[PDB]
Amino acid sequence: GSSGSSGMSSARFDSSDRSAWYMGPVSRQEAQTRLQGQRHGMFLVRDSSTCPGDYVLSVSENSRVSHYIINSLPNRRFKIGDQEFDHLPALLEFYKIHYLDTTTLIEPAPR
Repeated sequence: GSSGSSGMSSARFDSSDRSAWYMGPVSRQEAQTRLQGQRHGMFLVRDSSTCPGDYVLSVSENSRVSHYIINSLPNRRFKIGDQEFDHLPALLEFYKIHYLDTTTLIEPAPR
């Protein structure tokens, strides 16, 4: 049971839930089709390819997929662009209110 709920918060997703946002096994070609045309706000984090270890936060905005690369800091931290946080699930929660470029993080793409 306990299926369904309401609230006055556009952003309603678990940041500490990789199985909710982390797509791990996902390539750009895919991630794109998942955030291509999708409602503005959709996002997801998959294993980066260009660089080993790094990640890529694919977001949906401007009728495109805003790929927000997440640099891997040596201090066990992540640096997304020109900002830094405690970890992956520590930056997405801080963006739930802040607008990256023209929008904010609403909810992670569907499985």
